[PDB]
Order: sequence, then structure tokens, then C-alpha cells
Amino acid sequence: AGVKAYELRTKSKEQLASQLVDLKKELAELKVQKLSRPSLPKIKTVRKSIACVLTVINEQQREAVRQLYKGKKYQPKDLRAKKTRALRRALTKFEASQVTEKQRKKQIAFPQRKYAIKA
Amino acid sequence: AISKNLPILKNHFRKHWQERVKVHFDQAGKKVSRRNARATRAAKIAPRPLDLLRPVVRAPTVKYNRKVRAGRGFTLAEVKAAGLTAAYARTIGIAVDHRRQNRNQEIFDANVQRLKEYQSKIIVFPRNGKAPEAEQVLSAAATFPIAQP
Amino acid sequence: SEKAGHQTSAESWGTGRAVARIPRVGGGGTGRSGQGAFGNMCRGGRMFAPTKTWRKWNVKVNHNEKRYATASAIAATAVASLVLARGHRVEKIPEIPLVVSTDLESIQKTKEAVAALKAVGAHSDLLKVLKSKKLRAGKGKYRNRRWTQRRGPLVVYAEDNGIVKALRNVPGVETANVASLNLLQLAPGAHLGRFVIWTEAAFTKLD
Amino acid sequence: AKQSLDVSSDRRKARKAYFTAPSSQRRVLLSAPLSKELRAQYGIKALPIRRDDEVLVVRGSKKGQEGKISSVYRLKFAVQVDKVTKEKVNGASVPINLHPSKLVITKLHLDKDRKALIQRKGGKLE
Amino acid sequence: AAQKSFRIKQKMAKAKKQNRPLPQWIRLRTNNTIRYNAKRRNWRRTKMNI
RNA sequence: UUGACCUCAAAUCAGGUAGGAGUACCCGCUGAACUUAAGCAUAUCAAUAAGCGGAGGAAAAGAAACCAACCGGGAUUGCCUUAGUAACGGCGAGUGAAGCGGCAAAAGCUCAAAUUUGAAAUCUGGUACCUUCGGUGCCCGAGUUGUAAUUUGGAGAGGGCAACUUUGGGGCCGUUCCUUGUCUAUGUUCCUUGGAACAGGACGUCAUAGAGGGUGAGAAUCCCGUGUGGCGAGGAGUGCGGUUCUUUGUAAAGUGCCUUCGAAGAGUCGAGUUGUUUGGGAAUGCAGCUCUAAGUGGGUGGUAAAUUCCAUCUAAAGCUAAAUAUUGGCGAGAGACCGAUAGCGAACAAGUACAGUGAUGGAAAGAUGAAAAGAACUUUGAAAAGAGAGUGAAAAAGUACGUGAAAUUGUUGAAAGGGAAGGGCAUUUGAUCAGA
RNA sequence: GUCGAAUUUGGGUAUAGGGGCGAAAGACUAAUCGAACCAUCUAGUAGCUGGUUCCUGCCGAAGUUUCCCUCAGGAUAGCAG
RNA sequence: CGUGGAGGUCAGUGACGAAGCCUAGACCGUAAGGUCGGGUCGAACGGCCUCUAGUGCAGAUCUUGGUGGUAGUAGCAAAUAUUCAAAUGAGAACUUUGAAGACUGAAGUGGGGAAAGGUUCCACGUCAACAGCAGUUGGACGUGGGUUAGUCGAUCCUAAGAGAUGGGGAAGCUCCGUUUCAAAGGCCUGAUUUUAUGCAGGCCACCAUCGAAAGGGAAUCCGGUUAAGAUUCCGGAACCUGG
RNA sequence: CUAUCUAGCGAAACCACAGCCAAGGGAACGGGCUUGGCAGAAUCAGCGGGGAAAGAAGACCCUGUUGAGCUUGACUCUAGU
RNA sequence: AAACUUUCAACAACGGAUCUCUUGGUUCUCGCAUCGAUGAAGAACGCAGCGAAAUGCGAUACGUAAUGUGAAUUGCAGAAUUCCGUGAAUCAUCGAAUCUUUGAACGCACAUUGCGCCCCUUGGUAUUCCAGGGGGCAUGCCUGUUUGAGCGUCAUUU
Ligand SMILES: [K+]
Ligand SMILES: [K+]
Ligand SMILES: [Mg+2]
Ligand SMILES: [Mg+2]
Ligand SMILES: [Mg+2]
Ligand SMILES: [Mg+2]
Ligand SMILES: [Mg+2]
Ligand SMILES: [Mg+2]
Ligand SMILES: [Mg+2]
Ligand SMILES: [Mg+2]
Ligand SMILES: [Mg+2]
Ligand SMILES: [Mg+2]
Ligand SMILES: [Mg+2]
Ligand SMILES: [Mg+2]
Ligand SMILES: [Mg+2]
Ligand SMILES: [Mg+2]
Ligand SMILES: [Mg+2]
Ligand SMILES: [Mg+2]
Ligand SMILES: [Mg+2]
Ligand SMILES: [Mg+2]
Ligand SMILES: [Mg+2]
Ligand SMILES: [Mg+2]
Ligand SMILES: [Mg+2]
Ligand SMILES: [Mg+2]
Ligand SMILES: [Mg+2]
Ligand SMILES: [Mg+2]
Ligand SMILES: [Mg+2]
Ligand SMILES: [Mg+2]
Ligand SMILES: [Mg+2]
Ligand SMILES: [Mg+2]
Ligand SMILES: [Mg+2]
Ligand SMILES: [Mg+2]
Ligand SMILES: [Mg+2]
Ligand SMILES: [Mg+2]
Ligand SMILES: [Mg+2]
Ligand SMILES: [Mg+2]
Ligand SMILES: [Mg+2]
Ligand SMILES: [Mg+2]
Ligand SMILES: [Mg+2]
Ligand SMILES: [Mg+2]
Ligand SMILES: [Mg+2]
Ligand SMILES: [Mg+2]
Ligand SMILES: [Mg+2]
Ligand SMILES: [Mg+2]
Ligand SMILES: [Mg+2]
Ligand SMILES: [Mg+2]
Ligand SMILES: [Mg+2]
Ligand SMILES: [Mg+2]
Ligand SMILES: [Mg+2]
Ligand SMILES: [Mg+2]
Ligand SMILES: [Mg+2]
Ligand SMILES: [Mg+2]
Ligand SMILES: [Mg+2]
Ligand SMILES: [Mg+2]
Ligand SMILES: [Mg+2]
Ligand SMILES: [Mg+2]
Ligand SMILES: [Mg+2]
Ligand SMILES: [Mg+2]
Ligand SMILES: [Mg+2]
Ligand SMILES: [Mg+2]
Ligand SMILES: [Mg+2]
Ligand SMILES: [Mg+2]
Ligand SMILES: [Mg+2]
Ligand SMILES: [Mg+2]
Ligand SMILES: [Mg+2]
Ligand SMILES: [Mg+2]
Ligand SMILES: [Mg+2]
Ligand SMILES: [Mg+2]
Ligand SMILES: [Mg+2]
Ligand SMILES: [Mg+2]
Ligand SMILES: [Mg+2]
Ligand SMILES: [Mg+2]
Ligand SMILES: [Mg+2]
Repeated sequence: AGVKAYELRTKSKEQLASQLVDLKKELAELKVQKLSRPSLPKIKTVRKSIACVLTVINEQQREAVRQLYKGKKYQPKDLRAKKTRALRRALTKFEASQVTEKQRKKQIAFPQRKYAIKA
Repeated sequence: AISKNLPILKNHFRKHWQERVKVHFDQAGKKVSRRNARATRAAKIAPRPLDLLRPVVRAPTVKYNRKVRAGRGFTLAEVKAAGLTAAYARTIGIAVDHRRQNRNQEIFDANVQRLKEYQSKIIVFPRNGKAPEAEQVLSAAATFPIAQP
Repeated sequence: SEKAGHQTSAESWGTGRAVARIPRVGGGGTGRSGQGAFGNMCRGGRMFAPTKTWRKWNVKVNHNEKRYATASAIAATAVASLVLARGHRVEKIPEIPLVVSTDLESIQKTKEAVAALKAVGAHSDLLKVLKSKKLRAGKGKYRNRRWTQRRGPLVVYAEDNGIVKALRNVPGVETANVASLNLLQLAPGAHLGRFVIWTEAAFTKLD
Repeated sequence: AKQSLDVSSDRRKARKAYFTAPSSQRRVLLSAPLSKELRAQYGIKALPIRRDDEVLVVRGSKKGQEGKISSVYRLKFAVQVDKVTKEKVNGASVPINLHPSKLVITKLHLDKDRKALIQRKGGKLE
Repeated sequence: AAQKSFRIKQKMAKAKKQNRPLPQWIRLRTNNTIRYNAKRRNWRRTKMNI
């Protein structure tokens, strides 16, 4: 029924590479068989297993690189958050919350008060 | 095209006027939206009457100087005579207008009087106290109506 | 659509080609080429005098004239002959106008609201509804107007203490605050004599 | 009699939503009422039909016939019941498409998820 | 021209692969408003225009 | 000989940014003509179409070098008015604002010009660590040709006197909002018709649910939903209510009096001229060229100029939410709209097929049946098909498929007919038929 | 007619619309030329031509006056409802 | 009078048959029209009081679609020309084979190519449509197969010319200009070899790029082979470039 | 070689309705109307008298307060100089 | 008298009107603000057991990963029914990836699937040649870094 990503995540990158090689060999033999046998659908399962193995390999490699770049500024661009271009160009929360000393003093001295009418 | 005895008409429709025709189908929708916005603004701000206290003011243009109406904001002189600073009045919901000047003692006295009434009829919540809910009234203008002398 | 029928570069062929001088789609190779365009008489052309949104839709009525009409409809609700002539099967009914106890305003359940209406004699009108329901004739039936039915009693109250919700599921039955009486409900189809069931509080607040 | 502004009474929108409903929504659309005995036993009225449910046809030409669902043909908005079939002239048998609203479930195919669904809907005894 | 650019040969290959009638198992699908291949092209009737 | 500085370079130097798309609405530039004037050139169309540059969720404008002339109003924007008015115009055709007033929404502000001079107190970057929209330490560098604090005209600053009053940022739980999930009522009771009951009748039930849709015909009660509530899940933020350590700080801010001051924007205002534009008319704005200010000054005060006053603001620097717009995008709810020659060109593999070198042009085309149950089998024929048989409620539904008009056509039946036919009045004859 | 040089011709290339190109015909410029084609302004304007969709009832004309850059039009008076 | 839609009403009509359609059948109205019977048909529709309009067709060389008379008519007559038998086939003037008679007559009706086309090439099956007769045949229909290169071309060069950069113009889309008012560069190597490197001995540039399948140009021939590929495959025999 | 006839195949132009004349009158040259002459199915090949035959909203002429190409000390401008 | 012509009716044709349908259009209102050098819009070419298109996707190709639901998909074939389960599905959701050749398009070019340069690595003795794999080389501008030029210019040595 194909490979499972949660089973592949328990394996090392060497085991994943060897499983990918075996899956490629199996797919090659299956497409050789497809020339004679009509309507052979196992090649779809083998293709999806290859895709899953490659996905898990890429996941492990990218997690290792994320750990290598943890905490430090200038992460790789494909590892940075993909918001929109305008959102990534927008001022951070620290900026546009920056205020001058005069403005901070006056907004501390005279904040918007809470007041109710009672008549 | 000058036919029988009719008044001379001046219908200015020789431009592409059909490209700019605003039919206010959204009159009722915009009224509902304005009422909704007023409700959310009242809920968002603390108990507070949805508008600032406005001064009494004489209209220019003798066609209208016989009547009195709400102005933009109290003058600095009126605020000082009422015992407040402009910044504090702006933070306790009094509109302040640095442009207007006082040359009429009647209007100045009326504005100082309504400022004092507003101060005696509002409760300013402490910054770091308890201040139990004070039953927000929505209209300072309705609470302090403008009276024609 | 303001561009409907005019999304073409069609031009008149002019005279000398034994065809009408209507503008014709140019080009070739598709069948649309050479066809008439831009004419109200042309297939796929623009309709004559295309409908415009700035048509007058709402009609201004003098407020006093509107109140005159509402007062006339209210008065017509008291005339049993008009109520009978407007459908409104009030034959084995007590005096018109029909005033019921203010307890009706506090009814919360549709079951007891219907029971009270039947007790006060609106059962024949309630049965006229739920039996007059018929599929609407014509294209309106697939324009969110699929079904038509007769109008039942208009229950008028002074304070809504649940009667509106208790009666809103009863077919044909309408509820109205006495402070705001609707002419469209008091004289449906411009026909005087709506069968109105007043509560005591609404009847006293009419003055 | 609808009150919320999020639901539409538009017949065109309702028909489009029904006819373009995905498979997961068609599972709900293809619910069937429980029989009287199962309604008494579980305390719920209707359930989405499942492939191994046992049903009794209560409407149509096949009224009174019983059997086990063979497939929930969600694409056709119909279910196929075993031994409820049409015999073609050539001797073959083809399943009769039935709508679950015209059946009653006489025996539920139960598993952990079905039992959890019973309890979530407020049913008793798994 | 028998001396053709690869781009031309690639478009030629795509046209060759899509020059086929409608598959016969289509027209058996549930709704299947499709009756025939309405985009069939022939060299004797309509030119590819590159 | 070395080390600077200034300016200018180079590097696949370290880190970033711009392009393009969309473009309904928005900010500018550029810019017609058809048209109207019953001709036509000014005018009009129109400060529009087309072309070009540039943003956002709105944009722009915006806290007066304003309006006014009043007992004075007081940022901007939008609506109702002003007003088809003042005014412009071969004063022809036409065009055409603004003040006030009512309302919607309301919000205010900050730089330059000041010596911190007893202390560049300011900031980017690199690096290490950390509690990572950032912080701390260190080190280059930027910067005195001026980066911080202090002040923005409403003021305000430097000194002296007197005291009083006020206050800073994060967690936790709720709340607000957004995106979602799930649960929550009542007949498939009987009779008739029907292929099918969802029809009619009888008896019932729920209704804060009788909106809508589906199911073999008009279904509240068969199903999904609907109505009313309940229970969750993931996020945005602190809008705001408790919770507790952070307690900032002999720091910051406000207030009165006396005194000395009070810096406030230049090829800019303004003027001449030219062109364009405006309702702006001895010149409304704009722009080119020439001239070119002042500081009790300058601008405006809708008739050019001189003289004397007065009134009102403070340009040549800057930010700002809402009310406003929205034939684009996304998500919804609707209609006295159209019902396949209609409605978008496109209900369908439609901007598709197809045409053109190209820019571009651009269709036609929906419906068997409840369900294929899509006609097993026999027979004639080479076959297509026919005749049967059969399925189906119906084949007068056979995929050349709901109904199935007319033009036009075949067969049958009837009738008439010497170079038209058709028609009107009247009756004979034949056919047919209502009423009593 | 001409047929060995002002020759014929392929391909590449250049010149684009009030522009090109022309041993010159207003010729050619993709069957388009005394101003190409395409889209938009544009449903351009037309005193001019054609058409302008049910019934019945009642009443019922004018082609004449004056003026017009007017003479195939309009205004005006008259006739009519 | 009639039509589409809307409010009210007749608790109107209807799968025991709505609407529609056909009907030298009947009734009513002067008429617009209305009503009924019969047939067909299958899911909605009508009377009345009002509301509303994209509301009534014979025309517009009207628009779209469909259909006639003409009419089984005009005609299917240029390119010398066909005939006999057999096979196949349901069916042969047209397919195949054989025989005969002819033509293109090497400036071809032959054998290859350039542009263009794009699978039309070839095989098998096969004739509903197309091949203006026919068809068993086909450039048709359906399914498949087929195009093999160091040496043949492209690729490289420059031609007329096109066109960035540096600069200048233009509100701008973009225009000029092609070595120009530019600080426009890497390949040789002593030394560096704390590293054959930057510094630092020492030599050279009035310049991107695109532009030819007929111009220039490194190098391949013969024989055989397929249903369809051949200077490409196979066998043999060479050559050129780079290392 | 057609035309002709046959097998197969099979359009188009045009068409208010259609198609015998004479005279009359009539929009002043009728296929229809009036008065006469007359007049018998269904047709084939030719033919060019007629259908004021067809092909095209006359290109000539005139009108339009409709254009355009071109010219000129028309009016008003304009690049350039 | 037939044939022929014409009129009407029935049935059958032609044709697709009418009627009734409608997952579409059109208009109005409400709510929201989110494309792109972290490579957009658009284009080319490919991808399924059997697909030409539409739709989806990119050599991980009608798709992978994750989450939810809870037993399908369906035209046939195939697989499975443990399906009381980290588990069907052409399901929904969607935060992790892949994302060919392109395209503002970025080594130079492009009517060429043309031609380079640099780094690491692998093979052919191989730093130089050839080839395979991986990663890079556009322009303008800003801040900073480094290396520089100029009697533009200061100080010092002189
Ligand atoms: K001309
Ligand atoms: K709609
Ligand atoms: Mg249309
Ligand atoms: Mg109808
Ligand atoms: Mg770099
Ligand atoms: Mg841009
Ligand atoms: Mg116009
Ligand atoms: Mg004019
Ligand atoms: Mg005119
Ligand atoms: Mg003119
Ligand atoms: Mg524009
Ligand atoms: Mg944006
Ligand atoms: Mg807004
Ligand atoms: Mg702004
Ligand atoms: Mg100011
Ligand atoms: Mg103002
Ligand atoms: Mg007025
Ligand atoms: Mg104007
Ligand atoms: Mg201060
Ligand atoms: Mg329910
Ligand atoms: Mg139904
Ligand atoms: Mg200033
Ligand atoms: Mg201009
Ligand atoms: Mg601004
Ligand atoms: Mg259409
Ligand atoms: Mg049809
Ligand atoms: Mg039938
Ligand atoms: Mg047919
Ligand atoms: Mg039919
Ligand atoms: Mg007929
Ligand atoms: Mg005869
Ligand atoms: Mg001449
Ligand atoms: Mg018109
Ligand atoms: Mg009379
Ligand atoms: Mg005159
Ligand atoms: Mg005339
Ligand atoms: Mg209509
Ligand atoms: Mg009927
Ligand atoms: Mg008839
Ligand atoms: Mg039906
Ligand atoms: Mg009409
Ligand atoms: Mg007609
Ligand atoms: Mg007519
Ligand atoms: Mg016609
Ligand atoms: Mg026609
Ligand atoms: Mg013939
Ligand atoms: Mg001939
Ligand atoms: Mg011949
Ligand atoms: Mg022959
Ligand atoms: Mg032979
Ligand atoms: Mg010869
Ligand atoms: Mg010979
Ligand atoms: Mg062949
Ligand atoms: Mg033939
Ligand atoms: Mg044949
Ligand atoms: Mg073939
Ligand atoms: Mg060669
Ligand atoms: Mg250039
Ligand atoms: Mg080249
Ligand atoms: Mg060569
Ligand atoms: Mg060959
Ligand atoms: Mg060899
Ligand atoms: Mg005669
Ligand atoms: Mg005569
Ligand atoms: Mg005649
Ligand atoms: Mg006669
Ligand atoms: Mg002849
Ligand atoms: Mg003749
Ligand atoms: Mg004419
Ligand atoms: Mg003419
Ligand atoms: Mg005239
Ligand atoms: Mg002219
Ligand atoms: Mg990509």
C-alpha cells in the first residue's frame, strides 16, 4: 500500500537513500513489465512511494539546516517566512511603534482618559 | 429646437454624464453601516459619549448671526478660565480650538459655564484605580444641549 | 450590461452589396463574420433603450397622505363587510374589531399562540392559509418566489413579549406593533379590510 | 423563516451547492433514517449511510425489500443494495440506484468512529 | 522543411500526440456531456500556423 | 618616507532595494476629434476618449499665508443646499463655481531656524551571548559641513520665587475580533390514483424550525438544512476587566507670578510677459523666460492704480484615522431583471473552434428516460438497417432522443381546373354539425 | 515585345501611412490606395431614404400668412383635437 | 382586446393530465379576441381587482435560423486514350496482377532538394463521411511503426544591417548613437611560493552582442542493409580537431 | 469537343402574385383594370421580341448649409527659417 | 377519365418554433484587503493503468507531506474490506515541500533547446583537455567592508 511518511521519519538518511534506490529499481522494473502487461497500476503506488521518500529526505535536510541556522540572523531565503512581498517589506513591530522622546513624554503625561457622563 | 411658449431650460447634459451617475441605492445599507459603526465605536471606547463636548458659538453672515450653534472647540482662554489645560481637556473629551478667539463676553461666559457643568457632570476614571462601570451615555451633545439665549 | 451588444468592432458594409446597411461583424472564418450587429433588431445586438439603474424605483409619498391611507385602512379593518370581501373568513366570529386579552402578547410558544387564535375565532383564516398554498405561475417561481398563499390575520400588539416569535412561523399570520402600523399589511394588494386581531393594550394605545 | 445573514434562501445557490457538493459533503447529504427498532435502541433519528449498513426500502417499486448496502455511489447521489437489482434482458444483473432518504437502516455497521458518532449525536449504548 | 528548429519539432510532436479521436471509455462516464473530439486537427483542413 | 583628509572609482565584497503584473476606484502628465453651434474659425464636446508615469485598501486632502466683514466662524473630506445662481461666453450655442446654513465623521500635530559645550549625550553595521519583529557587552564606522534631548507660533526659551499634582513596560486568565468544527424538533400511520406519492382524503406531531434544496410529481414533519441555543479548535492584538513580580524615579510632565527675549523656510514671494486653464471677468490656478523682495514684514480681502487705514491668516518644509470612491480581486446576501436568437461573446472542453502575416476578429452549440432498464433472442440483408420480440408509465421518449409549430414534402382521402390563383354578395349541390 | 546587362531571380536587409516608395500611372505600399490595415472615440452627425407591431368609437386637417445662410427644413399665425 | 412579470383574492385548475401544439368541429363578441369538444402531450397554469413594462409585426435591399420554385435544371467537355482477361469483393469503367495500345520524350509527367507543410512517409485493419461518377482504392478513417552523424547542416565568422553599454535627449512609453567627451583588460611570467598569489619586475585593445541551413568554413568514402532511415545503421577502409 | 439522350452527381442568378393579345383610359408605353379578340391536359429542343429581364440604394445632372484629393496673396493659422 | 396543379384533413417527413425547465448571465447591497527578484501575471512543453480536451499538477508531475473526517473511487481495469483504523477518498482542510523550459527574467544569447566564465567534487595519467554531479556569475541605487586613483590636498621625512 506504499510507504508511510511517519515510518520513514524514524529512519536515517542512509536508510532513506537506500530505500529510494530500491524504489527506483522497482519502478524501472515495473515500467519494463508495463510494456508487456496491459493496465499495470502498481507503478502509481511505486511513484507515490518515491515521492514520499524524497519528501521525507528533503524534510530531514531542511530541518537540519534550520537547526544549523537557528537563532542567528540571515537565515537562507527559502528558509525564511514566505509572507507577501509587501508584508516582508513592511516595518517590523518594533518600528512604527518607535516614538520620539517628546512624543513618549507627552503621551505618558496626557493619555486618553476614561470618563463617563452622569448628568 | 425653440418651440411654443415654454420657459428656457438649462439642462447641463452635453457631456458624457451617464458615465458619472451616482444613484444612492446604498442609502439604507449605509445607514445600517453607520449605526453599526457607532455601536462598535461606543463598545470599543471606554464608557464615553461618542463625541467631544462642543462650545456655543455665534454664526457669521447676519443671515445667521441671529442664531447660536455648536462650534468646533473651546478656546484656550475658555479652557483656562474653566480651570483646565488644553491637553487635559482633550484627554477628558473636550474639543479645543486654538484658532477661535473670544471677543464676546456673553459667549465666553456661556462656554466657561458649560465647561464647568461638563466637569461637574463627568466622572474621570483613575488611571490605576477601580472605577466601577458608570452607565455610559452616548451623546454629550444631547446631555448638554445648545440653548439660544 | 452597459457593454452588452457593443462588444464588437462591426461596421456597416455600406450600399452597393445587395445587403442591408446595418453594421456587420468583420473578419472571416467563424460564421459570426458578416452578421448584423449593434441593432435592437439584430440577434446578439444591443436592446432598444437599454434599462438603466437610474430609473425611478422608490416613489415619494406625502407623509400626511400616507397617514391618511393608513387611517383609512385601520378604519376599514373595523367594517366586517370589507373584511369578508377581502377574503378573511370571519363569519362565525364575534364583533369586529376583534380585541383579545393582553395575555396574548406574552405567549412564547407557537402551539399556544395558534390555540389562542383558534379560540378567538381565526381558525377559518388559519385554515384558508396552509390550503391556499400553490406553486406560483410563471418565471417568478425560480426567482425566489416559488410559492404563493393567502394572507392570514394581522395580530397587533403594544409590547412584544414573545408573541412575534410565537406567531412568525404560522403561515399567513403577521404581527405588528400598534405604534408602527403598516399600510402594506392593513390593506394587502391595495384591498381594504384586513382581518386584524388587536390586543387590549394595542386597542387602548390606538387613541 | 431564516434569520441569519450567512444562510441563503436562493434556489440557484442551493442547487449549485447540492450538485457540486464534494464527496465528504455528499456523505452527509446521503443520510438515512434509522428504523423504529434502531431509533429506540440508539436514541438518534438519522445517520449518514455506510457501505455495510443493512436497510429496508420503504418507498418506490422496491418497497418492502431488504438487503445490505453494496456501495454508497456518492457521485450519483445514490446507494446500491445487494439483492435489489434489475435483471436485464441479456441475463445480466445491474444494481438499482436507491436514495437513502427512501430507506431505513435496520442494522448499523458499527466501528469505533461510528460509535463515537452515535455518542456525539447523543445516542446510547455505543 | 526537413531542416526545422527544435521548437517547431516540439510543437509538431505535441500536435501529433493530440491528433487522435476521443477515447472510447469516455462517453461512458456518469454525466459526460462530451460527445466527440471537437479540437481534432488535420493537415488537409486547418493549418497549424506554426 | 610614511600617515591622514576631500573627491572619484572597483569587487560574483556584507546586507538590502527597484523593475513586472493588476489597474474598478485614486495621484499627476499628455491630449484629441467626432459632436453642438442648424454653416464655421473662438467656444462646445472636454480641462473628456486614447497615450505615459505612480500608490493603497482606499487614494488624495488635511490641521489656514482659510472663510469672512459677522454679535464673527475655525483641519480635511462627503451628502443636502447655495445653484443652474455670482460669473464666464462669436454675452451666440452653451458653460458655471464659492462663502454661509443642516448633517455624516471628527484628531491632532512636527521639523528648520538655539551652545550639550562641565564632557555626540545620537545612529548603522560586525561580532559573542541572550529572554530573538528585538536586548546587552565589545569593536570598526557614520557624524561636529551637526547625529541626540529641549521649542513649532496655539507658542515657546533663558534666568528668579513658591510649592502642589500626576506617571513605565512585560506574563496568566477572561473579554473583543478573525477562521473554523460539532451537537441540538416533529408521520414515511391508513385509503384512492399513479411506474414512482412528494397528489387528494383521514387522523396526528413539532413550530424561536411553514427559508431553501434533495428524494422516481406541489414534502414543515423522509434527508440535508432552517430556528434556538450548547460545547469545542486554531489564530491577531492588548482595544479593556481581574492576577501577580517587575517600582520606574530624588527621573519625567503639568500648573502661577516677575523679568529678558522670542531665532519662524529665497531664484522664494511678488512683478512683467507668453502659453494653457478657470465661473474668476485690467488676467482663477499652472508652467516657460526676464526681473527679483522684506521683516511693525509678507499674503489675502474676486475692478486696474496712487494715498491713508482696517480686517484676517503666517507661504515658499513635513506627518496624520474616520466619514468619501470603487464595471478590478476575494467572500457573502439579494432582485416586480433574462429564461438558450434572451441574459456577459461564452449556462456546454468560450475567449474555445475557426480567420488573418499581424494588430486583432471570434462563433455555433443546453433538455431520452425515475432508473439504460440504451432493445437479450429470432428472422431478412454483404452491410447499414428492416420486420418481429423485448425494456419502459409512455419508443407518439431509440442517444438522428422532452414537447415537437410554420415554411417546405411524401402517401392516402375529398374536391375543382379551356391562357393564373386567391376574394365579396347571393343561392344550388355534396360533406359536416350545433341548438330545440 | 524582349532575350547577355538600365537583364531575370531566390534569400537576407532597409524605408511605415499624410508616411514610405515611385525610369511618374496618383502608380505601388498583403485581392485594400487621390492617403493601407486594426481597435477605440462611436450607438459620430444627418433638414435626407427606408421602416415604425392590437381593435373599435367620436371628432377631424394642411400645403396658406410673416420671418429665417430659407427654397427637401424650422419658427410663427391659421386649419384640428 | 392581448403578452411577460408583481400585490390581493377565487381556501381557483391540474399526473383521474397543467402548459404547449394540431384540429374546411361547436359557441360568444362589430373586433382586437374569448370559450368549448376531439387528438397529441407531459408539470405546471388560470379568472377577477389592481401594479408594472424590454407588452402586440407583413414589410425596414430588416437580424438569426430554417425552407422552397428554379430543378433532377445549368452542368461534371482544356492537359491525344484507352482495351482484354484473371484475382479480390455483396457490389469493379475506376482496386490488384498479367497482356496490349499510348504519352511525358532528359528545359520530363524522371531522380533530388530550398521555402512551406507536419506525419501527408510505411504497415495492418478498413469505407459512415471526403476523393463534385464510383470505389473493394487513397494524401481518407482507425491502430501502430518509422527520422540513428566527430566528417551532411545548424552551431562559428562577418555582409547590408540590427542593437545594449558609457553618455546625451525625452513628461514618459522610450529616442539617438556603436567607439562614441568612459578609470571599459586578462594572458604571459620573474618573483610571491607566510598562497606560484593581491601587492609587486616586465608585454599588449580606438571594444558587447545579433546578422547567411545559397557567402566564408577542420575532417568520410565504398558495398550491403529496412515495410518505411542512411555520406547517419552494418562491414571494410580513412580523415580532422582537442588532449 | 459540347450542346442532345441515358446512369451517377448536382448548384446558382432570380422570384409581390404571376405570365396570350388588340385598343382604351390610366403616373401620358398593361400580365392584371374596361371593351373586344379569344381560350383544352401534360410537354421536348431551340430562340433571343417582351418580362420598360438580371447584375449595382445612377458614376451623369441637381439638392444637401455632406465630404475628400489638389491649387492659389480665399479666411485663419503653423513647422521651419 | 387518368396524370399533373391547387386547397383541406390524417399519418409520415423537413426543421427546431412554442411550452415547461436552468449548477448561467445581469443588476443592487454588504463585508475584507492579500500579486511579484523568497521570482508574479502570462507562455511553452510535459505528467494518469487505459485521456484528445476542460480542470489539476511539475521529472516528488490529475500529484508528495501535514491536519480533519471516517470507508470509499467508479467508465472499465486494479486494489482493499484489518478496513473497532496514524486509515479509503478525483473528500475537505492546508501551515511542510516539489515546482521542467520560460517569462519583470538576472552569465552572454535566443527564428539556436547556441556559447561561455568561476568554486567544490567524480571519472578518464589530469591544475591546463574531455565529461558527469552540485553551487554560482544581470543592471541601477542605498548603507557598510576591502582594495585603489587624483601635485584636489594636509601633516611629516626632507
Ligand atoms: K480622395
Ligand atoms: K443572481
Ligand atoms: Mg444581447
Ligand atoms: Mg407561460
Ligand atoms: Mg555581495
Ligand atoms: Mg509599476
Ligand atoms: Mg457623441
Ligand atoms: Mg456645427
Ligand atoms: Mg446639422
Ligand atoms: Mg460641417
Ligand atoms: Mg485614459
Ligand atoms: Mg496592494
Ligand atoms: Mg474608508
Ligand atoms: Mg494619505
Ligand atoms: Mg499652524
Ligand atoms: Mg472648515
Ligand atoms: Mg432656486
Ligand atoms: Mg468646461
Ligand atoms: Mg518641555
Ligand atoms: Mg434535524
Ligand atoms: Mg420536486
Ligand atoms: Mg513657515
Ligand atoms: Mg494642456
Ligand atoms: Mg499628505
Ligand atoms: Mg447566447
Ligand atoms: Mg431540444
Ligand atoms: Mg408520453
Ligand atoms: Mg430531426
Ligand atoms: Mg422530439
Ligand atoms: Mg406544414
Ligand atoms: Mg394550356
Ligand atoms: Mg491624371
Ligand atoms: Mg440610432
Ligand atoms: Mg366628421
Ligand atoms: Mg441671416
Ligand atoms: Mg421626400
Ligand atoms: Mg420582461
Ligand atoms: Mg392538456
Ligand atoms: Mg389548418
Ligand atoms: Mg417531466
Ligand atoms: Mg420591444
Ligand atoms: Mg415576420
Ligand atoms: Mg406595415
Ligand atoms: Mg428580406
Ligand atoms: Mg436569410
Ligand atoms: Mg444536364
Ligand atoms: Mg464546360
Ligand atoms: Mg482530356
Ligand atoms: Mg478511367
Ligand atoms: Mg493495369
Ligand atoms: Mg507531344
Ligand atoms: Mg512521344
Ligand atoms: Mg501512402
Ligand atoms: Mg463521389
Ligand atoms: Mg460512394
Ligand atoms: Mg492515417
Ligand atoms: Mg561540414
Ligand atoms: Mg538603439
Ligand atoms: Mg552569429
Ligand atoms: Mg555555406
Ligand atoms: Mg529514403
Ligand atoms: Mg561505420
Ligand atoms: Mg396589350
Ligand atoms: Mg394612350
Ligand atoms: Mg408586368
Ligand atoms: Mg376580359
Ligand atoms: Mg439564348
Ligand atoms: Mg427578351
Ligand atoms: Mg440613388
Ligand atoms: Mg450611389
Ligand atoms: Mg439651405
Ligand atoms: Mg473640406
Ligand atoms: Mg517557478
